Amino acid sequence: NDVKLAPPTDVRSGYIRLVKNVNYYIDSESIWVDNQEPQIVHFDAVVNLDKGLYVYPEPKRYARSVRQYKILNCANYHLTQVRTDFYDEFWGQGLRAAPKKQKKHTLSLTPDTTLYNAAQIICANYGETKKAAVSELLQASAPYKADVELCVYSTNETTNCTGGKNGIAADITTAKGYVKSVTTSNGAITVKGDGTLANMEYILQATGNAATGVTWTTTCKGTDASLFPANFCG
Repeated sequence: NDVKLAPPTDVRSGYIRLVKNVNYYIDSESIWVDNQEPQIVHFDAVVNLDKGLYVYPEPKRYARSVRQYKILNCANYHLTQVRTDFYDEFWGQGLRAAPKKQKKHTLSLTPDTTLYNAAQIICANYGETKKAAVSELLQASAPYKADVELCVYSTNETTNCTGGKNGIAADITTAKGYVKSVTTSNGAITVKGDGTLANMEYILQATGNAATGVTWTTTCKGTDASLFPANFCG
């Protein structure tokens, strides 16, 4: 038949308008992310209709809303529509029409696209640190500093306080996390960052001995040395 609907004027809790169409909502409560793929955001869009769609076995029953299951890749702004469901109540609830085949399709959300700003917002909230990374870079030298001090008290010199000698652990030459490498030579521990910290490096140098006192200097290098914590760099 032909039924005219009056879509709800007030926004239901958990739904939000982010596009020109006031009857098209993002269902905030539906949003989920798998932490193993942290830039891939799963969500439903919901449209409240202004005319019923007769898509049920019973010829008098009609849909009042549509729920579209979407996947947004925040790394490349690709948006995939996965499934479309028709519901007999507003807000994508109630009895669901029989499933139809979705021509699964993906598109790139460039700045002219209707959903571009909605995607920016979804990504800001769900699609994904630096201080914790820098802390790990600092912690990398800790075991080596301890090893070098032990060496200096035992041997009475900084010469030969080198990785793989005098109880000093071997140099780390395999990148792991934010640490590219840790090397120790003659009382100098050189730490280089990796990835986001690739432009950060520091050198901890031991000088002296028991009688003079064992002193440490910290020298920082790299274009991003400004990211080191207050008072760290000498």
